[PDB]
Amino acid sequence: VALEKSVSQKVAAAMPKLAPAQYIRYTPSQQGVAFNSGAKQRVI
Amino acid sequence: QLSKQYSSRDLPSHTKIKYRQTTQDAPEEVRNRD
Amino acid sequence: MPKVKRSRKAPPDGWELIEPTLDELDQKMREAETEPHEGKRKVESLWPIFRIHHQKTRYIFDLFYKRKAISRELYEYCIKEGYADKNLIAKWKKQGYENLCCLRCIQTRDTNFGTNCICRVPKSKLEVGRIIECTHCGCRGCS
Amino acid sequence: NMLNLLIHRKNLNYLHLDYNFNLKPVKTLTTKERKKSRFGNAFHLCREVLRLTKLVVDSHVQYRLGNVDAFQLADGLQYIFAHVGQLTGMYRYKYKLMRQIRMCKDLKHLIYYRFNTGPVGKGPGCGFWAAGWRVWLFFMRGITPLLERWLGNLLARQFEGRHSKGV
Amino acid sequence: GVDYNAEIPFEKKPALGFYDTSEENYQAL
Amino acid sequence: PTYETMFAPEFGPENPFRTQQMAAPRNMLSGYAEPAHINDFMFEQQRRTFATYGYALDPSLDNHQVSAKYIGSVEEAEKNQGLTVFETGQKKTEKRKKFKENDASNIDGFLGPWAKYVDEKSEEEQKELDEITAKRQKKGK
Amino acid sequence: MSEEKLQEKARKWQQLQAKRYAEKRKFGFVDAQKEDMPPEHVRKIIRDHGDMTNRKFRHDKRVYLGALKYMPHAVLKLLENMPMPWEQIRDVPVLYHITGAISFVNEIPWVIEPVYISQWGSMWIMMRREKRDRRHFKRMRFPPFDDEEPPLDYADNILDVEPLEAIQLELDPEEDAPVLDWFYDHQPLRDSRKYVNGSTYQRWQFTLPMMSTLYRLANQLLTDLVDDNYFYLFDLKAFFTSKALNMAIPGGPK
Amino acid sequence: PIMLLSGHEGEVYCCKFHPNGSTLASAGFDRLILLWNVYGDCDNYATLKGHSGAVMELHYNTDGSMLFSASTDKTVAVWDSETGERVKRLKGHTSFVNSCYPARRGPQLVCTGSDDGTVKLWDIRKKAAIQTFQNTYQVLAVTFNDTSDQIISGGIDNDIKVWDLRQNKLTYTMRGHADSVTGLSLSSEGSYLLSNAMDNTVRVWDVRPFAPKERCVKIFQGNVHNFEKNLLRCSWSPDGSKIAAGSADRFVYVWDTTSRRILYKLPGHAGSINEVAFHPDEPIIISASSDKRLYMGEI
Amino acid sequence: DFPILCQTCLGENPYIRMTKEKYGKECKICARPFTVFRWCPGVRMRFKKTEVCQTCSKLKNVCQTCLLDLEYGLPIQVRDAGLSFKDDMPKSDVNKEYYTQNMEREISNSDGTRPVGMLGKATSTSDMLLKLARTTPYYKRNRPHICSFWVKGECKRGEECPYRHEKPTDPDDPLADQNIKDRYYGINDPVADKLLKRASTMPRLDPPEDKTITTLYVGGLGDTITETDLRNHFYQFGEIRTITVVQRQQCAFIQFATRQAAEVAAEKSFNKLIVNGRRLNVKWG
Ligand SMILES: O=P(O)(O)O[C@H]1[C@H](OP(=O)(O)O)[C@@H](OP(=O)(O)O)[C@H](OP(=O)(O)O)[C@@H](OP(=O)(O)O)[C@H]1OP(=O)(O)O
Ligand SMILES: [Zn+2]
Ligand SMILES: [Zn+2]
Ligand SMILES: [Zn+2]
Ligand SMILES: [Zn+2]
Ligand SMILES: [Zn+2]
Ligand SMILES: [Zn+2]
Repeated sequence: VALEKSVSQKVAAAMPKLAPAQYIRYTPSQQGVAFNSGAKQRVI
Repeated sequence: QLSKQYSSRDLPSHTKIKYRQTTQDAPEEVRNRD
Repeated sequence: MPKVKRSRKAPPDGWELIEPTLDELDQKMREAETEPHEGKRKVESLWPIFRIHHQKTRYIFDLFYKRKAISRELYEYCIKEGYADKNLIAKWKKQGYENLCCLRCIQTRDTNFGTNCICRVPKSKLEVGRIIECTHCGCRGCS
Repeated sequence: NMLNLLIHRKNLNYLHLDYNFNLKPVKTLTTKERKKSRFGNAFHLCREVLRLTKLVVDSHVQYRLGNVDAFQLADGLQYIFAHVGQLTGMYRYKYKLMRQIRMCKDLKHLIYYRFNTGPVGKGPGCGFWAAGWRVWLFFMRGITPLLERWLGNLLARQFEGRHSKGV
Repeated sequence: GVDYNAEIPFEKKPALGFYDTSEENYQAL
Repeated sequence: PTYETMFAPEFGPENPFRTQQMAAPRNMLSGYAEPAHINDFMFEQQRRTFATYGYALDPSLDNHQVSAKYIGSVEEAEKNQGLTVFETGQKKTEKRKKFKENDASNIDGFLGPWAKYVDEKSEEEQKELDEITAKRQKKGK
Repeated sequence: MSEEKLQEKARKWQQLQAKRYAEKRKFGFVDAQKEDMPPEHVRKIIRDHGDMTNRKFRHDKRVYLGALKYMPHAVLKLLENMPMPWEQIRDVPVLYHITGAISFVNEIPWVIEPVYISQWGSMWIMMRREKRDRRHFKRMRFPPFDDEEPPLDYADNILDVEPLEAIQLELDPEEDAPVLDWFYDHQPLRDSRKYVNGSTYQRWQFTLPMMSTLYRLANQLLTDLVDDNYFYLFDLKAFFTSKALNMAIPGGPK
Repeated sequence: PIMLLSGHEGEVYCCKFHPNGSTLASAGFDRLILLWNVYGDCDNYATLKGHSGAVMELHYNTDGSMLFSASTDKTVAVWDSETGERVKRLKGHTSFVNSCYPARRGPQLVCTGSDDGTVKLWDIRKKAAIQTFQNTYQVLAVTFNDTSDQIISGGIDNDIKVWDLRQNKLTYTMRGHADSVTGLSLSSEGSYLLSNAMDNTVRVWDVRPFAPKERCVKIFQGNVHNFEKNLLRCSWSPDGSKIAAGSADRFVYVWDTTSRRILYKLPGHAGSINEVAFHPDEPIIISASSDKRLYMGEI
Repeated sequence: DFPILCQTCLGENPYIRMTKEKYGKECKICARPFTVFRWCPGVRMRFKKTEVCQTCSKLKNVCQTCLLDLEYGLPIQVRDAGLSFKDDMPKSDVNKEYYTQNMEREISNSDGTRPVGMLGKATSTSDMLLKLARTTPYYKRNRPHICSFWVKGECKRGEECPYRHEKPTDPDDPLADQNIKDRYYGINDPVADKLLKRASTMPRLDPPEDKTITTLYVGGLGDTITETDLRNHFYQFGEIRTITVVQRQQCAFIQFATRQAAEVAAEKSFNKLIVNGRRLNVKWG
């Protein structure tokens, strides 16, 4: 299975469409309560 | 960093794999044979 | 001289009275194609076209649907001769869309994120009075 | 525009492409210039296919301008497709094309014979292209993928670089 | 051109092993 | 895997060894990041709400391990009661007019949604900038 | 909690639910179609960029160049949609990159077989008559324009001007009436739920009168052999045999 | 093992376990109802098709032959669990049906609530509403007592209401939520009713002929609601010893019905959790969330 | 996937829409193509986009767009003046290419979250830079560029103009020139030098008015505090000699075995120490 995935990427060249909207939740490392509006996280 | 260059040779050919058949001499026969 | 009408039939009975304004709008369109591209930026180079097109189609749309001064014969003649726009008029019959600019502004795909351009968004929501010009169209607040 | 951009992209300022797609040189070339300026078959094939279409389209354009006539235009179109080998030069770069050329010559014999049967003489005016037109389309159906692959590589070398390795 | 006389072409700082190389520096010519 | 086992606090001393930043859980240097599957529509509601008025309910998971709190400037939030952009505002104010002719019968005349806000058609500054420009020019010399 | 606050809460909830579960946002929504644009848009883009030598344009120069790869594709679609000699003006659908780099003709020339044949049979007749009758049939000169002559803006010359009569033919009002009203239109019976499938323009179905009229129109291009006996050893089977045995049948292929 | 299920293209809002513990039912925003094998390889068989709105709530009847489905298209469907054929459409409410319950034991009954502010009693054999209780605020969650005499409704008024089928009066009001109630559920004994609410409070209320008169029997904590404003549902364990309620913080919370200690806080979900269900025989939890995946936790 | 960012770039909104291109741009340092991220930071903001590839950030530990350290928000020249210059990295051409390659494998083999060798060093800090580190987000940095039609007096977009209408910066100021490569390597960085000049004036470490004096003249005591606060703060240092206390002017004198310890207590203390939630200020004599 792993090899096949790899092969398909290589083969992408020979055969010249992506539609995902994907959300992520982020914790910063700066924090401090004045860095964001005041959220331990953000969403992107 | 994979180039968009191509070549004639590279293109698909013989995408199917000819498996041996039973009368051609499949491994099944071989294992059993003396 | 004219659009060099395709149909070769004679236009319908109602033509003579809507002739002039179509003549003048199309003259305006030709002027708009000609005028050139100095400090005009670029995305602003296409605007007058969309605007005039909206004008023409709004005209025939008004005459047929509102004032009722045209027979379907003449209406569809002005559609199939390409004076007016089919799709756009098909929007303006909808509930919400009645002032629409373009069929670009409501195409979802054409944005980065698949959303209709701020072109659409009602003024009440922006709530700043901030000033807006649709980079496609040249709208400011369709709705 | 494409072909001029290619030419400029490589700084070949001593070449000149005219509007019927004849690539000429401005001046007598220096040895070094001659090396650098050669185009391969990909570019020339493209150029000649474009030339063919320019012949066609121009013919229609003169009809629309009222310089020609319907019947004359039809005859011109038949001429064009039957005479590609002597108007273009496509073959130079691909010799296989001769296969289409021969077809067109034969069909012109065939049709011209039947057409000019009675009172009608050996004169110039026979329109009846449909046949010749077919032939070039079949050609194009196949050659398209070839040119996509070859021009693809040409562009890729131009932008990515000749992959320098002795590979 | 400056891959030589400006900036040490490619640098491998020696790996550091059980002893103190912090202090060491060397004299000019 | 029970609550007792999974969530038992890590034992005893904390080593100052790590910088405020070093002490934080991480996946990718700058912080910890992971998938989420939030209903797109709600995202739009929160994003516009914040963008327009400054107050949007915060997304967090472990802020207190339970959450009671808005995350906006909040002047609007108390006053506006979390008005959603999609939901109609309780009150309306301060419309600004743009001249329009919509018949299209007229030529040149016609403005559609192309209507140029009637209202909107420093000298003091007009000088500082100029000076700066001059200086820049001189520097090019 | 107060009545006022409850009412308020309810209101907001209503609007939230209405939007979150709105039909358009419905799971597998697929929204709209790429509605086509005013033709002047593409006209002006190319006219602006006519030589991408303008200092302003810059970035198109890279983009335009890139397209070259699909130019032959474009050519094939152009050529296969030529207008035929009985049409004055054929309009075609076009996809042009928003940049003006490339225009493709997005269309396949489908025709109703017996109609098509008939029409070129008509042209056979006409062309033959024209050649007979003109004293001197002057033929065009190739290239029709000079190299140093730049390509024409359609809009500046062509657009304004008349189309000048096509070849046509004088069909009898009486005998050829079935066929006669739509014979020389572009895609004859596209708008008719009686004769063709529809705007996909597949599957035609006519009456026998139509068929007989078309047949008669087509006669000059048509074989008069009703049996299969003519082609005895001139068929494909014979040719195959002939090939394999390295023989030729007197007037067949070697 | 844990077992991870996937297939729903959109958010999963509800999931249930068949009364006999042989299969699962799940549905959400996609509009498909999927059936799953609880054992074997956890295979998926029939897909129920026919809902045009999203599926807001599933239930099985006590026999496990009938599956009820409240949709946002204002229709409550009755499904045959065996074949997957649709039985009836309860067309009636003027707005979205937020939730539905089927009376156990007694002759077939169904209760619904919707955004029109009403609660309706349905006899599946009549194709018409039997009784209507106009509230005034949109209704989110509704359940019957074991005697099939009373209707328990949770809305956005922070007040759980109890309705008498014979008198047709507001019999009971429960105060103790500070915000909207999103999910209600009776104990298997009839003894206790479980509620979730925006205020992040899980509250158990006891309903009895003879009542203390301030039935805030117990309060639990941990469960967080947020800007998604998803409906949140809670469930009783088969024996009434454990309480599970989903949250928006990616954790499944399970509490001890007595001591109120958090037994489990479980991760694995990426987004908000919409419903948690207990297998009727064995300590197995099905957790459904907006991340479109289900887990089969075993305790 | 996902960039590495300052909290100051990313935005002051918690909700953010951020787009991604597979190989968008070359990085202006190691000069390779890399995934690029755009997003809008805020209402009047500029659409920032990552300027350098993720690797050479992990290498010098910095935001992708700003190139300011993650923890300190300081230009690299600064935090190197603050600890360790000897990190280095070849500037020169094909070396740069080579060293980047290898270090890219080394990073590939790390736990992933760690700026390579620097982090072994990066923990020990606070000398100065903490005190010169910036505290709050600085949004003036994302404002749109200065409209360059208007700065010639002409701009014909009127109020619509998204650019900014105001006086630019006089090209005289050495703080103008600011190359990117330059800011990255820590060469002659005007900003960094300015911050260095600011570092020096910090009244702090020279001390030593008199020999052997361990006397500490402590101002801003306050009458909430006890001595025991003092001792249980100061036993870390060593053997106290004694402590003199005055609560009438709220000044506390202190004395240690060695002057070294007194210098220390200054250092550790000065404009840093606070106990009893009240600032404890220190001076010599
Ligand atoms: O009679 P026309 O209408 O003028 O046709 C002529 C002619 O045909 P015939 O001589 O058979 O009447 C040529 O025949 P040859 O002079 O070569 O015997 C033929 O030449 P090909 O045999 O090569 O077809 C020539 O074409 P071309 O002038 O290119 O040779 C073609 O007229 P077109 O040039 O009008 O085809
Ligand atoms: Zn518009
Ligand atoms: Zn718009
Ligand atoms: Zn608009
Ligand atoms: Zn780099
Ligand atoms: Zn940055
Ligand atoms: Zn400006």
